[PDB]
Amino acid sequence: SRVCQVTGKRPVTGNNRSHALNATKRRFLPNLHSHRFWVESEKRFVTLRVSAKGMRVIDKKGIDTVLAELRARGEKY
Amino acid sequence: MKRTFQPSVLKRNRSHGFRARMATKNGRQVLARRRAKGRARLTVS
Amino acid sequence: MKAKELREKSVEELNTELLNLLREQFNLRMQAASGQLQQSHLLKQVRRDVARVKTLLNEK
Amino acid sequence: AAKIRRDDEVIVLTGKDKGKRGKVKNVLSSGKVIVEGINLVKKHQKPVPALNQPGGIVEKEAAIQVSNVAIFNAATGKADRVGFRFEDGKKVRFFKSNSETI
Amino acid sequence: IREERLLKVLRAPHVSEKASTAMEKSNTIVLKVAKDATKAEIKAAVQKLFEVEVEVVNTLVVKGKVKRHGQRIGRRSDWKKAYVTLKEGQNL
RNA sequence: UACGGUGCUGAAGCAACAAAUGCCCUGCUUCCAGGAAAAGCCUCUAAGCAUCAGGUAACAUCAAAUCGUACCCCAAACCG
RNA sequence: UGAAGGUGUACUGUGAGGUAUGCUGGAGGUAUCAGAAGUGCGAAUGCUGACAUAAGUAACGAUAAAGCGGGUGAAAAGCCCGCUCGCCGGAAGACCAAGGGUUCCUGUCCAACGUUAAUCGGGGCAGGGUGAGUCGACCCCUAAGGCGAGGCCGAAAGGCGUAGUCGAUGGGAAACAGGUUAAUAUUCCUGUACUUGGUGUUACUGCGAAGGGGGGACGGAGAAGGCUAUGUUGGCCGGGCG
RNA sequence: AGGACCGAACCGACUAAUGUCGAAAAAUUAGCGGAUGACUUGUGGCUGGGGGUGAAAGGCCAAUCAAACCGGGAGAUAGCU
RNA sequence: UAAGGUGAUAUGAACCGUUAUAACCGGCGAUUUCCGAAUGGGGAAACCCAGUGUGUUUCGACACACUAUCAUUAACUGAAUCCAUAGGUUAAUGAGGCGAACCGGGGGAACUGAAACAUCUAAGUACCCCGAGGAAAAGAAAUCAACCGAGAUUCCCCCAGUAGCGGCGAGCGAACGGGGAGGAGCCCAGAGCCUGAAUCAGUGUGUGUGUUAGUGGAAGCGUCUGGAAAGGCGCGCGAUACAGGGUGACAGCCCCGUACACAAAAAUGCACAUGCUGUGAGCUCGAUGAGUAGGGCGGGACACGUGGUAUCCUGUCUGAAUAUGGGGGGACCAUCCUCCAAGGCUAAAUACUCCUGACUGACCGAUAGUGAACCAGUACCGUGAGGGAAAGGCGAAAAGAAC
Ligand SMILES: [Mg+2]
Ligand SMILES: [Mg+2]
Ligand SMILES: [Mg+2]
Ligand SMILES: [Mg+2]
Ligand SMILES: [Mg+2]
Ligand SMILES: [Mg+2]
Ligand SMILES: [Mg+2]
Ligand SMILES: [Mg+2]
Ligand SMILES: [Mg+2]
Ligand SMILES: [Mg+2]
Ligand SMILES: [Mg+2]
Ligand SMILES: [Mg+2]
Ligand SMILES: [Mg+2]
Ligand SMILES: [Mg+2]
Ligand SMILES: [Mg+2]
Ligand SMILES: [Mg+2]
Ligand SMILES: [Mg+2]
Ligand SMILES: [Mg+2]
Ligand SMILES: [Mg+2]
Ligand SMILES: [Mg+2]
Ligand SMILES: [Mg+2]
Ligand SMILES: [Mg+2]
Ligand SMILES: [Mg+2]
Ligand SMILES: [Mg+2]
Ligand SMILES: [Mg+2]
Ligand SMILES: [Mg+2]
Ligand SMILES: [Mg+2]
Ligand SMILES: [Mg+2]
Ligand SMILES: [Mg+2]
Ligand SMILES: [Mg+2]
Ligand SMILES: [Mg+2]
Ligand SMILES: [Mg+2]
Ligand SMILES: [Mg+2]
Ligand SMILES: [Mg+2]
Ligand SMILES: [Mg+2]
Ligand SMILES: [Mg+2]
Ligand SMILES: [Mg+2]
Ligand SMILES: [Mg+2]
Ligand SMILES: [Mg+2]
Ligand SMILES: [Mg+2]
Ligand SMILES: [Mg+2]
Ligand SMILES: [Mg+2]
Ligand SMILES: [Mg+2]
Ligand SMILES: [Mg+2]
Ligand SMILES: [Mg+2]
Ligand SMILES: [Mg+2]
Ligand SMILES: [Mg+2]
Ligand SMILES: [Mg+2]
Ligand SMILES: [Mg+2]
Ligand SMILES: [Mg+2]
Ligand SMILES: [Mg+2]
Ligand SMILES: [Mg+2]
Ligand SMILES: [Mg+2]
Ligand SMILES: [Mg+2]
Ligand SMILES: [Mg+2]
Ligand SMILES: [Mg+2]
Ligand SMILES: [Mg+2]
Ligand SMILES: [Mg+2]
Ligand SMILES: [Mg+2]
Ligand SMILES: [Mg+2]
Ligand SMILES: [Mg+2]
Ligand SMILES: [Mg+2]
Ligand SMILES: [Mg+2]
Ligand SMILES: [Mg+2]
Ligand SMILES: [Mg+2]
Ligand SMILES: [Mg+2]
Ligand SMILES: [Mg+2]
Ligand SMILES: [Mg+2]
Ligand SMILES: [Mg+2]
Ligand SMILES: [Mg+2]
Ligand SMILES: [Mg+2]
Ligand SMILES: [Mg+2]
Ligand SMILES: [Mg+2]
Ligand SMILES: [Mg+2]
Ligand SMILES: [Mg+2]
Ligand SMILES: [Mg+2]
Ligand SMILES: [Mg+2]
Ligand SMILES: [Mg+2]
Ligand SMILES: [Mg+2]
Ligand SMILES: [Mg+2]
Ligand SMILES: [Mg+2]
Ligand SMILES: [Mg+2]
Ligand SMILES: [Mg+2]
Ligand SMILES: [Mg+2]
Ligand SMILES: [Mg+2]
Ligand SMILES: [Mg+2]
Ligand SMILES: [Mg+2]
Ligand SMILES: [Mg+2]
Ligand SMILES: [Mg+2]
Ligand SMILES: [Mg+2]
Ligand SMILES: [Mg+2]
Ligand SMILES: [Mg+2]
Ligand SMILES: [Mg+2]
Ligand SMILES: [Mg+2]
Ligand SMILES: [Mg+2]
Ligand SMILES: [Mg+2]
Ligand SMILES: [Mg+2]
Ligand SMILES: [Mg+2]
Ligand SMILES: [Mg+2]
Ligand SMILES: [Mg+2]
Ligand SMILES: [Mg+2]
Ligand SMILES: [Mg+2]
Ligand SMILES: [Mg+2]
Ligand SMILES: [Mg+2]
Ligand SMILES: [Mg+2]
Ligand SMILES: [Mg+2]
Ligand SMILES: [Mg+2]
Ligand SMILES: [Mg+2]
Ligand SMILES: [Mg+2]
Ligand SMILES: [Mg+2]
Ligand SMILES: [Mg+2]
Ligand SMILES: [Mg+2]
Ligand SMILES: [Mg+2]
Ligand SMILES: [Mg+2]
Ligand SMILES: [Mg+2]
Ligand SMILES: [Mg+2]
Ligand SMILES: [Mg+2]
Ligand SMILES: [Mg+2]
Ligand SMILES: [Mg+2]
Ligand SMILES: [Mg+2]
Ligand SMILES: [Mg+2]
Ligand SMILES: [Mg+2]
Ligand SMILES: [Mg+2]
Ligand SMILES: [Mg+2]
Ligand SMILES: [Mg+2]
Ligand SMILES: [Mg+2]
Ligand SMILES: [Mg+2]
Ligand SMILES: [Mg+2]
Ligand SMILES: [Mg+2]
Ligand SMILES: [Mg+2]
Ligand SMILES: [Mg+2]
Ligand SMILES: [Mg+2]
Ligand SMILES: [Mg+2]
Ligand SMILES: [Mg+2]
Ligand SMILES: [Mg+2]
Ligand SMILES: [Mg+2]
Ligand SMILES: [Mg+2]
Ligand SMILES: [Mg+2]
Ligand SMILES: [Mg+2]
Ligand SMILES: [Mg+2]
Ligand SMILES: [Mg+2]
Ligand SMILES: [Mg+2]
Ligand SMILES: [Mg+2]
Ligand SMILES: [Mg+2]
Ligand SMILES: [Mg+2]
Ligand SMILES: [Mg+2]
Ligand SMILES: [Mg+2]
Ligand SMILES: [Mg+2]
Ligand SMILES: [Mg+2]
Ligand SMILES: [Mg+2]
Ligand SMILES: [Mg+2]
Ligand SMILES: [Mg+2]
Ligand SMILES: [Mg+2]
Ligand SMILES: [Mg+2]
Ligand SMILES: [Mg+2]
Ligand SMILES: [Mg+2]
Ligand SMILES: [Mg+2]
Ligand SMILES: [Mg+2]
Ligand SMILES: [Mg+2]
Ligand SMILES: [Mg+2]
Ligand SMILES: [Mg+2]
Ligand SMILES: [Mg+2]
Ligand SMILES: [Mg+2]
Ligand SMILES: [Mg+2]
Ligand SMILES: [Mg+2]
Ligand SMILES: [Mg+2]
Ligand SMILES: [Mg+2]
Ligand SMILES: [Mg+2]
Ligand SMILES: [Mg+2]
Ligand SMILES: [Mg+2]
Ligand SMILES: [Mg+2]
Ligand SMILES: [Mg+2]
Ligand SMILES: [Mg+2]
Ligand SMILES: [Mg+2]
Ligand SMILES: [Mg+2]
Ligand SMILES: [Mg+2]
Ligand SMILES: [Mg+2]
Ligand SMILES: [Mg+2]
Ligand SMILES: [Mg+2]
Ligand SMILES: [Mg+2]
Ligand SMILES: [Mg+2]
Ligand SMILES: [Mg+2]
Ligand SMILES: [Mg+2]
Ligand SMILES: [Mg+2]
Ligand SMILES: [Mg+2]
Ligand SMILES: [Mg+2]
Ligand SMILES: [Mg+2]
Ligand SMILES: [Mg+2]
Ligand SMILES: [Mg+2]
Ligand SMILES: [Mg+2]
Ligand SMILES: [Mg+2]
Ligand SMILES: [Mg+2]
Ligand SMILES: [Mg+2]
Ligand SMILES: [Mg+2]
Ligand SMILES: [Mg+2]
Ligand SMILES: [Mg+2]
Ligand SMILES: [Mg+2]
Ligand SMILES: [Mg+2]
Ligand SMILES: [Mg+2]
Ligand SMILES: [Mg+2]
Ligand SMILES: [Mg+2]
Ligand SMILES: [Mg+2]
Ligand SMILES: [Mg+2]
Ligand SMILES: [Mg+2]
Ligand SMILES: [Mg+2]
Ligand SMILES: [Mg+2]
Ligand SMILES: [Mg+2]
Ligand SMILES: [Mg+2]
Ligand SMILES: [Mg+2]
Ligand SMILES: [Mg+2]
Ligand SMILES: [Mg+2]
Ligand SMILES: [Mg+2]
Ligand SMILES: [Mg+2]
Ligand SMILES: [Mg+2]
Ligand SMILES: [Mg+2]
Ligand SMILES: [Mg+2]
Ligand SMILES: [Mg+2]
Ligand SMILES: [Mg+2]
Ligand SMILES: [Mg+2]
Ligand SMILES: [Mg+2]
Ligand SMILES: [Mg+2]
Ligand SMILES: [Mg+2]
Ligand SMILES: [Mg+2]
Ligand SMILES: [Mg+2]
Ligand SMILES: [Mg+2]
Ligand SMILES: [Mg+2]
Ligand SMILES: [Mg+2]
Ligand SMILES: [Mg+2]
Ligand SMILES: [Mg+2]
Ligand SMILES: [Mg+2]
Ligand SMILES: [Mg+2]
Ligand SMILES: [Mg+2]
Ligand SMILES: [Mg+2]
Ligand SMILES: [Mg+2]
Ligand SMILES: [Mg+2]
Ligand SMILES: [Mg+2]
Ligand SMILES: [Mg+2]
Ligand SMILES: [Mg+2]
Ligand SMILES: [Mg+2]
Ligand SMILES: [Mg+2]
Ligand SMILES: [Mg+2]
Ligand SMILES: [Mg+2]
Ligand SMILES: [Mg+2]
Ligand SMILES: [Mg+2]
Ligand SMILES: [Mg+2]
Ligand SMILES: [Mg+2]
Ligand SMILES: [Mg+2]
Ligand SMILES: [Mg+2]
Ligand SMILES: [Mg+2]
Ligand SMILES: [Mg+2]
Ligand SMILES: [Mg+2]
Ligand SMILES: [Mg+2]
Ligand SMILES: [Mg+2]
Ligand SMILES: [Mg+2]
Ligand SMILES: [Mg+2]
Ligand SMILES: [Mg+2]
Ligand SMILES: [Mg+2]
Ligand SMILES: [Mg+2]
Ligand SMILES: [Mg+2]
Ligand SMILES: [Mg+2]
Ligand SMILES: [Mg+2]
Ligand SMILES: [Mg+2]
Ligand SMILES: [Mg+2]
Ligand SMILES: [Mg+2]
Ligand SMILES: [Mg+2]
Ligand SMILES: [Mg+2]
Ligand SMILES: [Mg+2]
Ligand SMILES: [Mg+2]
Ligand SMILES: [Mg+2]
Ligand SMILES: [Mg+2]
Ligand SMILES: [Mg+2]
Ligand SMILES: [Mg+2]
Ligand SMILES: [Mg+2]
Ligand SMILES: [Mg+2]
Ligand SMILES: [Mg+2]
Ligand SMILES: [Mg+2]
Ligand SMILES: [Mg+2]
Ligand SMILES: [Mg+2]
Ligand SMILES: [Mg+2]
Ligand SMILES: [Mg+2]
Ligand SMILES: [Mg+2]
Ligand SMILES: [Mg+2]
Ligand SMILES: [Mg+2]
Ligand SMILES: [Mg+2]
Ligand SMILES: [Mg+2]
Ligand SMILES: [Mg+2]
Ligand SMILES: [Mg+2]
Ligand SMILES: [Mg+2]
Ligand SMILES: [Mg+2]
Ligand SMILES: [Mg+2]
Ligand SMILES: [Mg+2]
Ligand SMILES: [Mg+2]
Ligand SMILES: [Mg+2]
Ligand SMILES: [Mg+2]
Ligand SMILES: [Mg+2]
Ligand SMILES: [Mg+2]
Ligand SMILES: [Mg+2]
Ligand SMILES: [Mg+2]
Ligand SMILES: [Mg+2]
Ligand SMILES: [Mg+2]
Ligand SMILES: [Mg+2]
Ligand SMILES: [Mg+2]
Ligand SMILES: [Mg+2]
Ligand SMILES: [Mg+2]
Ligand SMILES: [Mg+2]
Ligand SMILES: [Mg+2]
Ligand SMILES: [Mg+2]
Ligand SMILES: [Mg+2]
Ligand SMILES: [Mg+2]
Ligand SMILES: [Mg+2]
Ligand SMILES: [Mg+2]
Ligand SMILES: [Mg+2]
Ligand SMILES: [Mg+2]
Ligand SMILES: [Mg+2]
Ligand SMILES: [Mg+2]
Ligand SMILES: [Mg+2]
Ligand SMILES: [Mg+2]
Ligand SMILES: [Mg+2]
Ligand SMILES: [Mg+2]
Ligand SMILES: [Mg+2]
Ligand SMILES: [Mg+2]
Ligand SMILES: [Mg+2]
Ligand SMILES: [Mg+2]
Ligand SMILES: [Mg+2]
Ligand SMILES: [Mg+2]
Ligand SMILES: [Mg+2]
Ligand SMILES: [Mg+2]
Ligand SMILES: [Mg+2]
């Protein structure tokens, strides 16, 4: 499903409002991309489905620090 | 003269049987309902 | 009878089961259907006496 | 803890046979005794083909309610209530007024 | 060879005309058996309990009749009968 | 003879001709619109096995369980 | 020493009503003054049950057709038996699959069911009846398709689908003739057979797959030959002499 | 050879009469069209409701169709009877 | 407990018992076919087909156990590759499903109202989905007050149909503050001396209780009417028992109960001494939660429809200061006041009743009351989902009518 592995951002619902304030239901999807991260800890590439924010979290922290948080929840990568 | 009910026990059970109801979540709710109502014939079987 | 049967050997208590089954139950079951049997109460008390034995030999 | 029971001389308190006495033949689960020589009902017994076939009217002894009878004292000479007490280890019955054991 | 259980197979000897005509002329015995009861288990039972030489057992399942009792309908139990042929050494 | 039938025998028991929409024919000729699959079956070897187990044949022998089997079935028994 | 209810009668109030009492009924009823309402029915093509009307009217379900004698019975157009007659006969006959699920057969019973009567019945009530190595199912294999470990995808539910596993309407081993029951028979019986396995025995020898190859294994139409089921006519055998 | 011809089975349904509280909620009787093909039929699949399917009539989707059926929102709403 | 029993229609038959292993009734046990999450594989549920390992076997074959999937954990054995890693086995252990309402979250209508209708309403309602638990959720202030002070949450009553919001229409609708119910707090983001101590929880046992069997339990007679007396009539008597029910008509005293007094071999709901596998009291140095707060864009939640809109939530793009610091006080600013976000865990008051008891009705009394007083979710209807009836009373006693 369209869920970021890092942040847990998933598709939220909301209205899409017109000029005459016609409320029509929609979905905000997150900006997901399958990306390959080089884990220097064990010398390999790890493919994760992350949001564009996710990438910034992985860049702010360490990929290994993020994988530590991922492995604690009981996920795969 | 060629009426709507043209019986066939295979078709009957494949379409409406216990296992056919057990296969699907909606079908399991049918059984759940008939049990809740308290029917003798839970499915045609 | 349960109190008397409770004090018996594990191998020896089978012989009573096999005796209760061999004749008595089978014999009366075959004799009842043929119309030769007058005493119908015997069919029950044997069936209970089996249950008794089979319960008593469930010692492990 | 039944007050009226099998081998017991009773007297009738109510009914067409008020004041008559007799022994109980068998108390029933519904709460009714069959006392001998009390409710004589004249049944028309139909001659059933199988077994005996007499073909005649018979005076059967019908049931009566337990509460309509009371155990006879054989001392005061009248009906009397029944109690319960523990004389020795076992439980036993007794007469109310003139406390004697049965 | 399957002791104790063999005793529970044979229920009763069957009484009928067809049952009678197959006593003398065909040398068989008809009898009501357990709803389980395989041809081997019937044969093996007759071989020990009745103690006679069995040629072969033919078996069939009789369906219960739908009877009445005023209002509430009721079906009888599906019993199973066994035509057991015997050898030349026969009796009952 | 129970006027139901029960139980004994029992002769000839051949030839020609005609003939299918059946069978040979899952064949043959032909046409194109070019006409399932997969096991059983037969065969060849790998990983192995090598007096062996395994195959082959032949005289055996033991087996072949379970369920359906009544009756209607172009109909008074199914669908109306 | 007879309540409510039912049903009559007699008084009584301006009305909704009230009072008394006869019969039926066979056990509950309730003054007064207060309180609370599922509080009053003729209509709603109202809703349920009962009963009328049309009316002893239409109809009794193919125009294939009956007739008579005897039987049984309380009773016979209808049932049983007999003799004629008629009708179907590529069916209105005989086997099955599907679908029914005891309707089959015997004995007994006609209240209801049967568009009439009914002794008869697919009706009631008992009892009886379905016998398989070879027929079919189950089983080995697959089509369409279904399910689907992981997997990919999807807010959740779940969708798709791979290795697999199901799925016949298709492919894969073998039994026939006769006799038999009131009711089963390729199943019972008699006479002849056959097919796959295990476990032996033996002489003889390379066996062995989740693998390779072969086979299974295939359309329409047409034509022709050879046959057979089957028929017809002779002969033959038993009876017949109008 | 043939979406060839005549014509039974089979599939159909042009005309007429009967029937119209029917024998039958679409039939019967007499004629009628196709009948080796775009044929017909058995068995089993698949397609689902703004959806399917449709040699297209708004046809058909269980005697129901310009939006099936069953349950629910639900005692919708009714300036109307 | 006990003199009667072998459930009902419902006889009858044949037999148990009768001072107690008959029956009965309770606590723990045993047995517990097949289907069903179904779990060895399959499957038209209640059927079909195995594998494996033990025992037996007289050729024929038996018997018992195990073998589903996933989620962690462990040993492992391990590809493309040098070490690995994916993988593949094995085995522990958990889960799976069902269930009336109540609870939290993920999604989420329309009819309708606005006398039309599109913002709005209906309404975060119906419904669908996920996770629960005995309750759930919330919760110890980056709260809200107004120079006064309150002190976590929750629920009830006011404030108030007020302030506001609003095609300023229809409608929606607070808070502050006050009165009540109930009250309670902690832990993490760690270094000294000193030490297992106060806290949760073992497991206990062992008292107190309760619950699941039970025991005793008072005192009325005579006449009259009648089929029958409990009735009338006249005299008694018990009452911590005149609740209620039965009994041939209306019973304090005939019977079952009732008040009351008493019970447990046993398995449980409880209520604190307390030996303890096991777990840190105190104490001070501090640290004190970054893709976060905030911002732009788009939505949503706040009574508050972007409005002059604070606050909260975020899909998207961005980005501080981090106690000399930061948040809020309804645009915003500056002074004062107040709190300390970016991590957790918490009883009670609160909601509900499929279910077990007791007790109560100015509730119904068979067209009512449940659809169902009765063998009813039955018959019957429908391919199916689903729909869904009708049908109570002889009598005190069958004495149910022999002939
Ligand atoms: Mg809207
Ligand atoms: Mg039908
Ligand atoms: Mg069919
Ligand atoms: Mg179907
Ligand atoms: Mg008296
Ligand atoms: Mg009597
Ligand atoms: Mg005692
Ligand atoms: Mg043979
Ligand atoms: Mg045979
Ligand atoms: Mg068979
Ligand atoms: Mg049958
Ligand atoms: Mg049955
Ligand atoms: Mg029977
Ligand atoms: Mg039964
Ligand atoms: Mg000869
Ligand atoms: Mg000859
Ligand atoms: Mg010729
Ligand atoms: Mg020829
Ligand atoms: Mg030919
Ligand atoms: Mg032909
Ligand atoms: Mg032919
Ligand atoms: Mg051919
Ligand atoms: Mg050798
Ligand atoms: Mg060998
Ligand atoms: Mg031989
Ligand atoms: Mg042989
Ligand atoms: Mg043999
Ligand atoms: Mg076999
Ligand atoms: Mg047949
Ligand atoms: Mg036929
Ligand atoms: Mg025919
Ligand atoms: Mg035919
Ligand atoms: Mg026919
Ligand atoms: Mg029919
Ligand atoms: Mg119909
Ligand atoms: Mg009088
Ligand atoms: Mg008087
Ligand atoms: Mg009244
Ligand atoms: Mg009156
Ligand atoms: Mg009246
Ligand atoms: Mg009258
Ligand atoms: Mg009067
Ligand atoms: Mg009278
Ligand atoms: Mg009365
Ligand atoms: Mg009364
Ligand atoms: Mg009053
Ligand atoms: Mg008044
Ligand atoms: Mg009044
Ligand atoms: Mg009214
Ligand atoms: Mg009116
Ligand atoms: Mg009226
Ligand atoms: Mg009027
Ligand atoms: Mg009016
Ligand atoms: Mg009306
Ligand atoms: Mg009216
Ligand atoms: Mg007229
Ligand atoms: Mg006329
Ligand atoms: Mg006329
Ligand atoms: Mg006429
Ligand atoms: Mg007519
Ligand atoms: Mg006519
Ligand atoms: Mg006729
Ligand atoms: Mg006609
Ligand atoms: Mg005809
Ligand atoms: Mg005629
Ligand atoms: Mg005639
Ligand atoms: Mg005649
Ligand atoms: Mg005659
Ligand atoms: Mg005559
Ligand atoms: Mg006569
Ligand atoms: Mg006669
Ligand atoms: Mg006469
Ligand atoms: Mg008559
Ligand atoms: Mg005649
Ligand atoms: Mg006639
Ligand atoms: Mg006839
Ligand atoms: Mg005739
Ligand atoms: Mg003719
Ligand atoms: Mg012909
Ligand atoms: Mg026939
Ligand atoms: Mg036949
Ligand atoms: Mg056949
Ligand atoms: Mg057949
Ligand atoms: Mg039928
Ligand atoms: Mg059949
Ligand atoms: Mg019948
Ligand atoms: Mg006869
Ligand atoms: Mg007869
Ligand atoms: Mg008659
Ligand atoms: Mg009658
Ligand atoms: Mg009669
Ligand atoms: Mg009739
Ligand atoms: Mg008649
Ligand atoms: Mg006849
Ligand atoms: Mg008959
Ligand atoms: Mg018949
Ligand atoms: Mg019959
Ligand atoms: Mg019949
Ligand atoms: Mg009857
Ligand atoms: Mg009879
Ligand atoms: Mg009988
Ligand atoms: Mg055979
Ligand atoms: Mg077979
Ligand atoms: Mg044979
Ligand atoms: Mg056959
Ligand atoms: Mg075969
Ligand atoms: Mg099988
Ligand atoms: Mg799955
Ligand atoms: Mg696996
Ligand atoms: Mg999966
Ligand atoms: Mg890909
Ligand atoms: Mg899933
Ligand atoms: Mg799917
Ligand atoms: Mg699907
Ligand atoms: Mg799939
Ligand atoms: Mg594999
Ligand atoms: Mg597949
Ligand atoms: Mg398989
Ligand atoms: Mg398969
Ligand atoms: Mg087939
Ligand atoms: Mg077939
Ligand atoms: Mg086949
Ligand atoms: Mg074959
Ligand atoms: Mg086949
Ligand atoms: Mg064959
Ligand atoms: Mg054959
Ligand atoms: Mg036949
Ligand atoms: Mg034959
Ligand atoms: Mg033979
Ligand atoms: Mg042979
Ligand atoms: Mg052979
Ligand atoms: Mg061998
Ligand atoms: Mg061999
Ligand atoms: Mg040797
Ligand atoms: Mg080789
Ligand atoms: Mg080889
Ligand atoms: Mg091979
Ligand atoms: Mg083929
Ligand atoms: Mg061809
Ligand atoms: Mg063809
Ligand atoms: Mg051609
Ligand atoms: Mg041609
Ligand atoms: Mg020729
Ligand atoms: Mg020629
Ligand atoms: Mg030639
Ligand atoms: Mg020939
Ligand atoms: Mg011919
Ligand atoms: Mg000819
Ligand atoms: Mg001639
Ligand atoms: Mg001659
Ligand atoms: Mg002449
Ligand atoms: Mg043509
Ligand atoms: Mg024709
Ligand atoms: Mg035709
Ligand atoms: Mg046809
Ligand atoms: Mg046609
Ligand atoms: Mg036409
Ligand atoms: Mg037509
Ligand atoms: Mg023509
Ligand atoms: Mg034609
Ligand atoms: Mg033409
Ligand atoms: Mg033509
Ligand atoms: Mg033509
Ligand atoms: Mg052609
Ligand atoms: Mg089909
Ligand atoms: Mg569809
Ligand atoms: Mg569309
Ligand atoms: Mg759609
Ligand atoms: Mg048009
Ligand atoms: Mg619609
Ligand atoms: Mg619509
Ligand atoms: Mg509808
Ligand atoms: Mg309405
Ligand atoms: Mg609404
Ligand atoms: Mg009991
Ligand atoms: Mg009984
Ligand atoms: Mg009795
Ligand atoms: Mg005791
Ligand atoms: Mg003892
Ligand atoms: Mg005992
Ligand atoms: Mg004891
Ligand atoms: Mg006991
Ligand atoms: Mg008991
Ligand atoms: Mg018990
Ligand atoms: Mg118990
Ligand atoms: Mg017990
Ligand atoms: Mg228990
Ligand atoms: Mg149990
Ligand atoms: Mg059980
Ligand atoms: Mg089993
Ligand atoms: Mg199971
Ligand atoms: Mg399953
Ligand atoms: Mg298991
Ligand atoms: Mg497991
Ligand atoms: Mg299984
Ligand atoms: Mg399989
Ligand atoms: Mg399974
Ligand atoms: Mg199958
Ligand atoms: Mg199955
Ligand atoms: Mg094994
Ligand atoms: Mg295991
Ligand atoms: Mg370890
Ligand atoms: Mg490792
Ligand atoms: Mg290693
Ligand atoms: Mg290498
Ligand atoms: Mg390596
Ligand atoms: Mg490696
Ligand atoms: Mg390693
Ligand atoms: Mg692994
Ligand atoms: Mg395991
Ligand atoms: Mg486990
Ligand atoms: Mg759970
Ligand atoms: Mg669960
Ligand atoms: Mg909820
Ligand atoms: Mg919440
Ligand atoms: Mg929510
Ligand atoms: Mg949500
Ligand atoms: Mg709207
Ligand atoms: Mg509107
Ligand atoms: Mg409006
Ligand atoms: Mg309105
Ligand atoms: Mg309006
Ligand atoms: Mg409008
Ligand atoms: Mg509302
Ligand atoms: Mg929402
Ligand atoms: Mg829990
Ligand atoms: Mg609780
Ligand atoms: Mg709990
Ligand atoms: Mg608790
Ligand atoms: Mg909580
Ligand atoms: Mg929380
Ligand atoms: Mg606090
Ligand atoms: Mg704090
Ligand atoms: Mg906090
Ligand atoms: Mg605080
Ligand atoms: Mg604070
Ligand atoms: Mg406040
Ligand atoms: Mg201050
Ligand atoms: Mg406050
Ligand atoms: Mg506060
Ligand atoms: Mg303070
Ligand atoms: Mg104020
Ligand atoms: Mg005010
Ligand atoms: Mg404002
Ligand atoms: Mg505006
Ligand atoms: Mg305006
Ligand atoms: Mg609102
Ligand atoms: Mg609101
Ligand atoms: Mg509102
Ligand atoms: Mg407030
Ligand atoms: Mg406040
Ligand atoms: Mg205060
Ligand atoms: Mg307080
Ligand atoms: Mg505390
Ligand atoms: Mg702390
Ligand atoms: Mg610490
Ligand atoms: Mg304890
Ligand atoms: Mg204790
Ligand atoms: Mg106590
Ligand atoms: Mg008690
Ligand atoms: Mg007592
Ligand atoms: Mg007392
Ligand atoms: Mg008198
Ligand atoms: Mg008198
Ligand atoms: Mg009186
Ligand atoms: Mg008086
Ligand atoms: Mg008095
Ligand atoms: Mg007085
Ligand atoms: Mg006095
Ligand atoms: Mg007094
Ligand atoms: Mg009182
Ligand atoms: Mg009281
Ligand atoms: Mg009291
Ligand atoms: Mg009473
Ligand atoms: Mg009375
Ligand atoms: Mg009374
Ligand atoms: Mg008195
Ligand atoms: Mg008194
Ligand atoms: Mg008295
Ligand atoms: Mg009490
Ligand atoms: Mg006290
Ligand atoms: Mg105690
Ligand atoms: Mg004790
Ligand atoms: Mg204890
Ligand atoms: Mg305990
Ligand atoms: Mg508890
Ligand atoms: Mg902090
Ligand atoms: Mg902080
Ligand atoms: Mg961090
Ligand atoms: Mg700001
Ligand atoms: Mg922000
Ligand atoms: Mg902002
Ligand atoms: Mg802002
Ligand atoms: Mg921007
Ligand atoms: Mg803007
Ligand atoms: Mg905006
Ligand atoms: Mg606006
Ligand atoms: Mg809003
Ligand atoms: Mg907004
Ligand atoms: Mg702005
Ligand atoms: Mg404004
Ligand atoms: Mg505005
Ligand atoms: Mg601010
Ligand atoms: Mg704020
Ligand atoms: Mg810092
Ligand atoms: Mg700093
Ligand atoms: Mg600030
Ligand atoms: Mg903020
Ligand atoms: Mg500020
Ligand atoms: Mg401000
Ligand atoms: Mg504020
Ligand atoms: Mg200052
Ligand atoms: Mg401060
Ligand atoms: Mg602090
Ligand atoms: Mg936040
Ligand atoms: Mg928290
Ligand atoms: Mg908690
Ligand atoms: Mg506490
Ligand atoms: Mg409560
Ligand atoms: Mg309750
Ligand atoms: Mg009431
Ligand atoms: Mg009712
Ligand atoms: Mg009434
Ligand atoms: Mg009625
Ligand atoms: Mg049905
Ligand atoms: Mg009924
Ligand atoms: Mg009545
Ligand atoms: Mg009479």
